[PDB]
Amino acid sequence: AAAQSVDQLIDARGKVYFGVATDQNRLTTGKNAAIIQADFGQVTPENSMKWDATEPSQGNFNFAGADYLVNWAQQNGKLIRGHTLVWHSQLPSWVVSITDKNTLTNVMKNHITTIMTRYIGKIRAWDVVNEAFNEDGSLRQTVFNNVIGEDYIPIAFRTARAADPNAKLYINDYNLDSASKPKTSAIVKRVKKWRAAGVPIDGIGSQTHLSAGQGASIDAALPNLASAGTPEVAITELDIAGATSTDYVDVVNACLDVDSCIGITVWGVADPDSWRASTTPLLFDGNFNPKPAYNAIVQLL
Repeated sequence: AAAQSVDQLIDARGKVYFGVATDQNRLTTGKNAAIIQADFGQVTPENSMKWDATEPSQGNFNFAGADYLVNWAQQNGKLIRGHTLVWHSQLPSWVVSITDKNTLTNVMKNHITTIMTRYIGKIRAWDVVNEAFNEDGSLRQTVFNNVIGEDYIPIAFRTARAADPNAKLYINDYNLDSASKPKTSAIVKRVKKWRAAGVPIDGIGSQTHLSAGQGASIDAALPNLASAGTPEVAITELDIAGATSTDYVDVVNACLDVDSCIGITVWGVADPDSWRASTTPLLFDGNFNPKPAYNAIVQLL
């Protein structure tokens, strides 16, 4: 663990948290738990709350992993972001094979309601719909869009609000890093339209999986996302190829400049455990020591 907590420092600047993705497999190995306890104030389950993990067979739920994380976070005073109710990836075959609208709508609502109810009042925010947009700004043609239609989004949010009215409901996506990107403009436009129609969308999550030198672009992209009018915006799965301090400080600054940005979550603790470990994109190295970017974020805060 680093002696200085990026979480406590960002809290002092008026933000809610600086967190990280994790799960039981990480918390029970290496120095992961000690680092999270000392330096971060929020956790997102990396995989334990996904559909394949929680409902592997229709109606036969599995909460072992998710329960471990929620209990661990509560005991350790860490906020929790529930990660992902409706998504086309890590989706069991039994769901994807359904072609009937009514059958899929009930399956989707039952999945959302069951998971949100089990942890009602303990989860700060949920990524209700994940990666619903194509790169051109059109809606991604997943089983949900194809079978239920465009209304699957409003239905998912309505159901989630009813399940736990205490949770902030987010739509999460990636490649929202440049203000000029077709996807960035589309999600801002669509979220304004959905909110105008009464859809309960509290936040826009920007994954922020960056390439080296891209951090400067989020200084302009984040204010644009905040213009959709949602109560909150957040950097949800930050990592940057090469991990330069310039890119990391720019992302932190973008959040400080935007009042509605409530916090940042980095996607993992140590480099070798990253989904793209080859790029060494995280704040702690393979020996669990803080990298120059960690210290640069501390000094900036």
